[PDB]
Amino acid sequence: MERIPLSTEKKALKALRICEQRQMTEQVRSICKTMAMQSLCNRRLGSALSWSIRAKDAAFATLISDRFLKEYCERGNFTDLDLIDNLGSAMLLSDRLTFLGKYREFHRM
Amino acid sequence: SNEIPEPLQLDFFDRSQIEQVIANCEHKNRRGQTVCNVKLLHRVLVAEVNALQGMAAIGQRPLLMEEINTILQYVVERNKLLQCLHAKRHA
Amino acid sequence: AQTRLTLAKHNPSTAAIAGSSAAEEMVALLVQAGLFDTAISLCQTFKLGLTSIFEGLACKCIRLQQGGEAAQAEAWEWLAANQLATVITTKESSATDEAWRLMISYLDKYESKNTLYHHCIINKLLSHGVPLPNWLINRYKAMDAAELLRLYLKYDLLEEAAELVL
Amino acid sequence: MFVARSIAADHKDLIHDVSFDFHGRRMATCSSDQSVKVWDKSENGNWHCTASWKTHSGSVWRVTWAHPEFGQVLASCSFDRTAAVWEEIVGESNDKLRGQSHWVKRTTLVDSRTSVTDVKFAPKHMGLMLATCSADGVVRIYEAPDVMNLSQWSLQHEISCKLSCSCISWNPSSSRAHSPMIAVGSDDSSPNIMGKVQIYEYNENTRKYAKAETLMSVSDPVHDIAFAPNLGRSFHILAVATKDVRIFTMKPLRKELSSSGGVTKFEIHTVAQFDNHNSQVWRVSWNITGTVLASSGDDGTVRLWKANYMDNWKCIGVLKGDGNPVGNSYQGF
Amino acid sequence: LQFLRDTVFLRYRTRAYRRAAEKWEVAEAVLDVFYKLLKDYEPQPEDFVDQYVELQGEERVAFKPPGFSLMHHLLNESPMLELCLSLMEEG
Repeated sequence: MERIPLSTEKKALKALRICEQRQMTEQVRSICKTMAMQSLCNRRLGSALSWSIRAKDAAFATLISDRFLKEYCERGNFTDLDLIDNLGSAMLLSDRLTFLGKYREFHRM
Repeated sequence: SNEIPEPLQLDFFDRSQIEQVIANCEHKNRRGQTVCNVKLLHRVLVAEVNALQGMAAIGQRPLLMEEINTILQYVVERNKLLQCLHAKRHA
Repeated sequence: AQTRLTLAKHNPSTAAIAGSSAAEEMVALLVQAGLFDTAISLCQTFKLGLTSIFEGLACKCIRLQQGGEAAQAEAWEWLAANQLATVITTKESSATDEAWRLMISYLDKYESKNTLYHHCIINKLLSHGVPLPNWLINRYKAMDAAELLRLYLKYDLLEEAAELVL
Repeated sequence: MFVARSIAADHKDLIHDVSFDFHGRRMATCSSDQSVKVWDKSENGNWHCTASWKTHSGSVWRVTWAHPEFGQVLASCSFDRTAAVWEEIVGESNDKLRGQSHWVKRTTLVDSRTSVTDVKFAPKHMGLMLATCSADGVVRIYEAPDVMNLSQWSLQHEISCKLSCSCISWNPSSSRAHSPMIAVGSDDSSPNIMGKVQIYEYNENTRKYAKAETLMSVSDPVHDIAFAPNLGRSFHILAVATKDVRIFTMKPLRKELSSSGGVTKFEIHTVAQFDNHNSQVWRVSWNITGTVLASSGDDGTVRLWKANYMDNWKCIGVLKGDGNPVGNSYQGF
Repeated sequence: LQFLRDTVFLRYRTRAYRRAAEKWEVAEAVLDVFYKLLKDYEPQPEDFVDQYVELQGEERVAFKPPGFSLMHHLLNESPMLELCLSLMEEG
């Protein structure tokens, strides 16, 4: 299953369930990073945040943070501050992610 | 001397897992709580929470230290209430 | 004044010593404590040389290469304070790779005067007796050729110089 | 029952090799027409010509593919004393599947002056590296630290295995305390040269790639080597296709400290030494699971073996290139 | 250990000195180094078995630790403990 793609729903759900039951997250993170890069190719938000939460990565998180910062610099301001505020504001993932969240809330502050 | 403990904390790991590790490491000697050497248990827990590595988790060191201190205070309160409950029941 | 403040925050008992000491002594104390960035800033402010900081960094790198996971876990606390925000791959939790990237970033952001720091690091590594890393060997082979043969006579390396001149 | 014909493809000159993506669907060819063609086999049962474009001017030979999870790149080998990597860049976003896609040259593999042997990829574990080799005995390892810049190739390892390396196989780690292994089969064009197989390990005490063990048995010019897929075991299996059918097994003995410093005590046992081809073999390939072995020859004969129960390989499929395939034996499932 | 037990501990009592404080100083040194060695070394079951290791092509066995034989001789009958009791009686 590490060579064929996975575009289904229930199949991948059962696969992830049996993986988290057997306690093995190597290929889980390998597929999660691919899903995260596929979402970043279309510039997603909520799905990318959910994939980053499920993967507990770092390089892809820094990449999407830099992409969001570049988008904010190009647009002048930020308007999608509520699209990435559904999974956070408590679980400290990383320093740069916490800083991005605190800036997104400082906006409304 | 019955001090009310605090509920489960630390949203990173699992308090049940920490309790299971403590019960597997330290056995039961003369108290109900599975504990032997407090300093040795603290050092073992510090080594366990430090061996998790972490690239961008450098800022979580004070949080981990305060969590270890909270668990230590909880164990201290448990021992302080057990040493009073056992004596009261014996009397 | 800010260096004395940092020294007092590290240990509040040597205030008079930090006030009466010199810039070289302050740089040596910062290197021994684990503040390579602050030591480099002190040296660049006082218009000196980063030879002591580079020797300390080479000693720390040798310690990291010679020690097990315990050395990595003990030196991570001092290595993370040197701004390790490089653009590398994922799952890179190795103190050796972190120190390598730190040295690369230092060399890219502050070039040497006349490659004297390179000879200093080479001598520091030869004093311990650890072979040079492959990336640094390739970089030095691409950037020079003669000074390596001239410095090999200190450690008496015959076959290496033979294949080099060949 | 198979719709077999006598003609295929569209290359008029001598077609060299082909390749297919790990996810399927996408394929690529390399011939003597100095133009590579990429095909897309659809679900309807037909594979039309998706693209065709020039790449090299000196007879392109090999062709490698990578997984889309780390970047869809294509590294091909040629006889023009150089090699480059092609990429597939798409535009727009994701409104109607994928928009306009095109082949581009993001970077060109440097450090290529002689005949390039193999420049395939390497297992991840500690990072996705690229192994560049030639016909001189020097193997370079490049890494891509910048995920947004595919042209960066930092050189962090340069090993000199001497002789003239031809084939290079990798063996990943089975756990967190295992090191990757590298097998190198040379081809000095002289069977009188004793020693053609070299083993390299990732020593944690030196952080390099020193010579773990050697083998003075195989002296003939090695043509291809293939390791068995790791299944969480300590021993390993190797298939060496040179002039006959050779399959060896490497068993560990002392893989700890003190007793094994810079070298490892590994015993190599010849578990299969067959020669039913009455000629020579070219390349050898393993199945995706580790149960089927495929190889051909210079006389126009393809031999495919399968596993049994005693770690033995027997000829199951025999095909004649110039003639017609004889025999019929399909066990099934 | 044997050199310090026989050639030193079982020879300084027979040899003469310039003053009486020399024997007390050497006894202090011996007792201090013995206490430090006993604090540094801990009994483990992995050191009691004969482990096979390849040393220059020879498979040599693992020798017994010195502290094991020391405490075994102390539990049985030790001239070191005899002299310790003698100096205790003297004190």
